[PDB]
Amino acid sequence: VSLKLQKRLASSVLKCGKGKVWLDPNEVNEISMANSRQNIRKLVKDGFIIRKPQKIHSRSRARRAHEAKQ
Amino acid sequence: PSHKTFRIKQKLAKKQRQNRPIPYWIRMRTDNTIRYNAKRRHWRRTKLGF
Amino acid sequence: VKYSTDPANPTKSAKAMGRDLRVHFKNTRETAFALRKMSLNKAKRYLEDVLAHKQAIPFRRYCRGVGRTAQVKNRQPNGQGRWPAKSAKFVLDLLKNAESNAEVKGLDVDALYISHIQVNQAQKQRRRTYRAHGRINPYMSNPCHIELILSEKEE
Amino acid sequence: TKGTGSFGKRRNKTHTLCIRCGRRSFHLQKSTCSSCGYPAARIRKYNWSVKAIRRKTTGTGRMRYMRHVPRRFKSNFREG
Amino acid sequence: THRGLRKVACIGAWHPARVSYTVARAGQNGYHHRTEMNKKIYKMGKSGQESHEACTEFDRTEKDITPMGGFPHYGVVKGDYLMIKGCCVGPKKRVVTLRQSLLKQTSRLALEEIKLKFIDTSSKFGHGRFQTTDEKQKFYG
Amino acid sequence: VQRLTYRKRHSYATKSNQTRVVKTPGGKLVYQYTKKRASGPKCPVTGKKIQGIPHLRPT
RNA sequence: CGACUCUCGGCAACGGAUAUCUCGGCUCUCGCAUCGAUGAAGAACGUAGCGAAAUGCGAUACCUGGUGUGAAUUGCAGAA
RNA sequence: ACCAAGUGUUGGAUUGUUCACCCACCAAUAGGGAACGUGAGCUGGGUUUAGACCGUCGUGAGACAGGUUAGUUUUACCCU
RNA sequence: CUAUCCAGCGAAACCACAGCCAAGGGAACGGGCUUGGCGGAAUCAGCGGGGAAAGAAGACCCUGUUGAGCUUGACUCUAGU
RNA sequence: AGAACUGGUACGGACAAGGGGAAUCCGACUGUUUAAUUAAAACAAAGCAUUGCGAUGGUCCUCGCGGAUGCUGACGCAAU
RNA sequence: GGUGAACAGCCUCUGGCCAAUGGAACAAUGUAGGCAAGGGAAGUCGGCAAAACGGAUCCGUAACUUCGGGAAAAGGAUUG
RNA sequence: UAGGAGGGCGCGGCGGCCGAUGCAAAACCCGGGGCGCGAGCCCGGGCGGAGCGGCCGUCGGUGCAGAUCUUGGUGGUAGUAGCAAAUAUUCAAAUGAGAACUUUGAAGGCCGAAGAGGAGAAAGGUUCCAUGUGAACGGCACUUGCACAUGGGUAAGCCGAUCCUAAGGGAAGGGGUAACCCCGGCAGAUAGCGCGAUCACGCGCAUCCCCGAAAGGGAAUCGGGUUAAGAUUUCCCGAGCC
RNA sequence: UCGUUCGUCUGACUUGGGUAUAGGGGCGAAAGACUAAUCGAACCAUCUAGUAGCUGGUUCCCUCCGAAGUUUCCCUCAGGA
RNA sequence: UACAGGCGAGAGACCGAUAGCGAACAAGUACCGCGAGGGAAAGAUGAAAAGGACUUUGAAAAGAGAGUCAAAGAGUGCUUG
Ligand SMILES: [Mg+2]
Ligand SMILES: [Mg+2]
Ligand SMILES: [Mg+2]
Ligand SMILES: [Mg+2]
Ligand SMILES: [Mg+2]
Ligand SMILES: [Mg+2]
Ligand SMILES: [Mg+2]
Ligand SMILES: [Mg+2]
Ligand SMILES: [Mg+2]
Ligand SMILES: [Mg+2]
Ligand SMILES: [Mg+2]
Ligand SMILES: [Mg+2]
Ligand SMILES: [Mg+2]
Ligand SMILES: [Mg+2]
Ligand SMILES: [Mg+2]
Ligand SMILES: [Mg+2]
Ligand SMILES: [Mg+2]
Ligand SMILES: [Mg+2]
Ligand SMILES: [Mg+2]
Ligand SMILES: [Mg+2]
Ligand SMILES: [Mg+2]
Ligand SMILES: [Mg+2]
Ligand SMILES: [Mg+2]
Ligand SMILES: [Mg+2]
Ligand SMILES: [Mg+2]
Ligand SMILES: [Mg+2]
Ligand SMILES: [Mg+2]
Ligand SMILES: [Mg+2]
Ligand SMILES: [Mg+2]
Ligand SMILES: [Mg+2]
Ligand SMILES: [Mg+2]
Ligand SMILES: [Mg+2]
Ligand SMILES: [Mg+2]
Ligand SMILES: [Mg+2]
Ligand SMILES: [Mg+2]
Ligand SMILES: [Mg+2]
Ligand SMILES: [Mg+2]
Ligand SMILES: [Mg+2]
Ligand SMILES: [Mg+2]
Ligand SMILES: [Mg+2]
Ligand SMILES: [Mg+2]
Ligand SMILES: [Mg+2]
Ligand SMILES: [Mg+2]
Ligand SMILES: [Mg+2]
Ligand SMILES: [Mg+2]
Ligand SMILES: [Mg+2]
Ligand SMILES: [Mg+2]
Ligand SMILES: [Mg+2]
Ligand SMILES: [Mg+2]
Ligand SMILES: [Mg+2]
Ligand SMILES: [Mg+2]
Ligand SMILES: [Mg+2]
Ligand SMILES: [Mg+2]
Ligand SMILES: [Mg+2]
Ligand SMILES: [Mg+2]
Ligand SMILES: [Mg+2]
Ligand SMILES: [Mg+2]
Ligand SMILES: [Mg+2]
Ligand SMILES: [Mg+2]
Ligand SMILES: [Mg+2]
Ligand SMILES: [Mg+2]
Ligand SMILES: [Mg+2]
Ligand SMILES: [Mg+2]
Ligand SMILES: [Mg+2]
Repeated sequence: VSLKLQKRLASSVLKCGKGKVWLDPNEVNEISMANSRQNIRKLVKDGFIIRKPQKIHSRSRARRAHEAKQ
Repeated sequence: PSHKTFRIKQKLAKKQRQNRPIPYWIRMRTDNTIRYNAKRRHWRRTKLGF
Repeated sequence: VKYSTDPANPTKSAKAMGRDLRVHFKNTRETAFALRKMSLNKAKRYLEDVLAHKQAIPFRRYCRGVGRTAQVKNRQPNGQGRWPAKSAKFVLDLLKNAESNAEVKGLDVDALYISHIQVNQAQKQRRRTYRAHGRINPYMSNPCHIELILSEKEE
Repeated sequence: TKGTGSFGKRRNKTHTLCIRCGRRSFHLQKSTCSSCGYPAARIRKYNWSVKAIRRKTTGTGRMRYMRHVPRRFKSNFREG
Repeated sequence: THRGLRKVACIGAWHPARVSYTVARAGQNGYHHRTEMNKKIYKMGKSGQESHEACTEFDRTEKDITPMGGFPHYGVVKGDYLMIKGCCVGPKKRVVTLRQSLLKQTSRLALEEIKLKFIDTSSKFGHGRFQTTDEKQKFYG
Repeated sequence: VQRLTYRKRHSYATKSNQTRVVKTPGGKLVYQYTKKRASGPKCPVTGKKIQGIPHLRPT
């Protein structure tokens, strides 16, 4: 079942990207059943739609490089 | 344009209505020859030229 | 509504039709020419086995360019055949519909067989393809009418 | 180049809708309609195209007032 | 050259207005039948006696004709065998027909007696460096 | 780093379209549209500035 | 025997010629003289319970009013 | 000179050149035909459009079997 | 990566009929004619000898009591001065 | 900037990133050009020279009235 | 963000995508990319195409000259 | 052969004559039977379902194999050429009649910020959003879609147009013109008169009109929320400004 | 049009919008280039069914008769008397 | 006396859907061009929709039976074909 309308309206609610929206695949039924920004937000507080954590870009190697340049 | 003059808005309003399938009850009407709307217009094919 | 050939016995034969089927006429013809005069059950086995890409439909009339296979040596020695899946899947539907017709009439669906199978051309459908130097050419399909009659075999 | 590369730059409108004739023939830079001759006092019409004349002669429109003139001639312009 | 390099440019003169049979064309190569004559016999290995092994009268490392790790694509030779100077038609494992000559062998090159000094045994699979796995084992420990 | 967009439809970067980046109580950067730089008034005789008059856009 | 090709007939297709039509055209003839600043011709936009075109009409909008005829409209519903 | 066409008849300098003429090898560096074999096989050096320059000619536009430079080389899937 | 095979989709140029050769004669270079050689179903993928292959009512040349651009000491005129 | 040590003398280790020289012809250079076969030695250029013109004037447009150079005037406009 | 002179190339973060019909096989001829022993332009009209040089620091830098250049001449060394 | 003439065959009308036809006309099909040297004709059978033929006179848009003829259809070529740039997809599960192409998750990758990101100008004009889908279309496929169908959506004193001028354009009087049309400084009681006063009048009138920029000049707005689709500053909340 | 390799890159530079010049006219750092895939004279309609000594085609049967490439003249030689 | 326009009439040895006006039909329409302008195709069920109820196979379009009709093999681009 299509959840394009819930990847959108979830990026718009969480204020993040479609690639960071995460819809818990075990209960796609209720996600589909909620067809509004209000009903997306109750799902956000209910824990079925979360922001995936931002992918890590560590500058530990940049710090150690500059520390080996001083 | 998002900045369209009112003339163009008024005259694009009409070409909205000008684009609909014929009412179904036209076809059953007696001594009729209308088989479909032979004046439909699609936005990617026929440009209104204005 | 009447078929090109009348059944050997009308009351004890089922019949099925389809018009303007969107499948290749040549491929379906080559299918039918392999399915003529087969038993119904063996025809279902064979044709589903064709769609399963395990036995091949010989190509004889419309054959020029068709590559060779070993899967069709038993019946066309030079082994020129293909596995037209869309054609086969469309013909299966009519074989099943005529099996159903024969069931409703009350015949021995175990003893039915392909008494008459005919594919024939239909009204082509038009599409356009765009070539070099601003030229267009037609890009048209060859839909076919498929017409078949199962009869009960007799001693 | 000429051709495909150069047909991409059709972006600005030389002609827009005339108000006298509703054709897309109003040359803006020149401020004259290229079919009805607007804003000339008289309508641009030429005898080198009777085909162009018949497309806009009398009788191709409503004739909101002249359609009733024959009926008013009959009975000779009577009002009670 | 437009349209490819590796080909024959002219496949014949205008007349005859045909492709001559002797023009070079593209087609099957190899797996042809060939007789290749006048191959000399150096040694017969008859299984079961001192003449079988790859020990000459000079070298005495007690080794068999098969190289280290067996003949590539063929395996280990246990049965009788011949050893012919020069190459042999076909790949490994191919059946070959040995036929007596049709000519009358009278030239010197036919009449030399062949006496070997050393039969290379280092594995033909890669750069073989030892003659016997036994010597390789003693070299590594 | 949260790229920006114009808040108007004046898509070209002319003189009248001076933009100032601000960070809002929402934690989000935006543009503000500023006034252009004004000369202020000058004395015709010497060409020097007139003191005591702020350099403002005339209106 | 069989496949392929050529071919004949029967039947089936594709295609819309012919045959019979025709609220249309063309041609000839006759009668009359009637656009517009009291805003014409043309154009645009609107307008129906269910309408997009064409036909009609103009915020009184597929019509208002008088007269004439005299029981309908009509594809559906409805008030009548 | 005879029987003799089985076999072979080369690498290079300069020229677009066939031809030519040198260097060297060679047993030998013979001649030829095949739509002056061979451009849906190549190349495009020459020639042979349009640009341009010099010279002679013509009053001029222009010409040159005079010289120089730049100048698109399309298609096979049919039959054999 | 294609080309090859497979599923699906699926055109066009072109086409008098068609397609094996030699010699002869012939509109002087034939797939058809004459005399010979031969000639055994049906397909697969290449190739570029041929079909004086396709593309184009030859631009080279000539004919035309056809033009056109340009020139001038051509013929007849003309704005302007 | 300098040094000691170290490595299978490898070190702008990938990426990025001039081949050099001796000359001749042509055009001084920079620039522009036949969109879809010619980017050049062609065109332009500054430099040089020449010619007309002092306003009732020179070159030029315009069917006519009138107009461009000229918001100008010889260290300028105009034509080569 | 890193390297780097650098809005070069190469790689990653936010944001966006895996959309260009897929399955099997690895034959010839292709299109694009490479590598080659000895020689090093003999090829060809022609060094066409490719290879080679390429950053930086230090040194050195010819003829000719309009004395401004030539010049990043050429020729060497170093680089982790 | 080029050519000429005679006699006939055939198509469609008109004036006449003789007829046929729902017990089957016209047309068309046939391995049916014949007549004529031949153009052509007569009969038989089938489909067909309403008209038609013969003879005399006479009339004509009257006979096709070509014209690289015109319109329409159909072939062989041919299931052939082909579908190949932009690195790349893989696995479970869900939906579904049907999944390499839909959706969720997971993994591998690419764009690499002068982007394959976020927004605009011109241009398009409803493509935006939701729900549904028989066909057609998306050069394979599809439950899917920028497709088809029914609905919905664009909120401004502050963002722009509107206002002012630029290059320039149109013009009132006049000059030209056969007339459309062409000239704007040519100076004309000039288009406009203005301002203080109306409890009215006085003074001034100078290079004298309109149009022309969503990139020039420019009265004023910021923050936070909110929708399936509007808004950053258009709606709501607060606080301001002209 | 695509790929690599190239030219220039503070300038006689690259470019959007507004605006001016329209066909024997415009505009041209000059190639007869450009003026809407058209330029050694755009495109649209009309005069127009332009003219042609030239190419191509020119529609049913039978019967009968049945030739010429020669004279003369012509801006006449592919033609006509 | 004139009269391819308009309004209203009448007739025809005319055309019979590739014919006749370009247009028998939502024809100067759809569509093309920036613009001047260019510009088609498209008629026939049956007497009457009586336009195919229903059963069954199919996911569905449809098929097979059935039914309406004088005939549906006249079954919504449907007279013959
Ligand atoms: Mg194109
Ligand atoms: Mg431009
Ligand atoms: Mg313009
Ligand atoms: Mg080449
Ligand atoms: Mg080995
Ligand atoms: Mg700036
Ligand atoms: Mg050839
Ligand atoms: Mg050349
Ligand atoms: Mg030349
Ligand atoms: Mg001279
Ligand atoms: Mg010459
Ligand atoms: Mg010459
Ligand atoms: Mg296939
Ligand atoms: Mg021959
Ligand atoms: Mg021939
Ligand atoms: Mg013979
Ligand atoms: Mg192939
Ligand atoms: Mg073949
Ligand atoms: Mg080939
Ligand atoms: Mg050939
Ligand atoms: Mg010719
Ligand atoms: Mg003559
Ligand atoms: Mg002339
Ligand atoms: Mg003279
Ligand atoms: Mg130069
Ligand atoms: Mg060029
Ligand atoms: Mg070039
Ligand atoms: Mg003057
Ligand atoms: Mg650094
Ligand atoms: Mg970078
Ligand atoms: Mg090498
Ligand atoms: Mg060389
Ligand atoms: Mg050489
Ligand atoms: Mg050589
Ligand atoms: Mg040479
Ligand atoms: Mg090179
Ligand atoms: Mg030097
Ligand atoms: Mg005729
Ligand atoms: Mg005919
Ligand atoms: Mg014909
Ligand atoms: Mg003929
Ligand atoms: Mg293929
Ligand atoms: Mg390709
Ligand atoms: Mg930037
Ligand atoms: Mg973007
Ligand atoms: Mg959408
Ligand atoms: Mg598709
Ligand atoms: Mg204004
Ligand atoms: Mg503005
Ligand atoms: Mg502004
Ligand atoms: Mg508020
Ligand atoms: Mg390129
Ligand atoms: Mg510009
Ligand atoms: Mg410009
Ligand atoms: Mg052009
Ligand atoms: Mg004529
Ligand atoms: Mg003509
Ligand atoms: Mg002749
Ligand atoms: Mg004569
Ligand atoms: Mg007639
Ligand atoms: Mg017609
Ligand atoms: Mg009927
Ligand atoms: Mg009837
Ligand atoms: Mg029919």
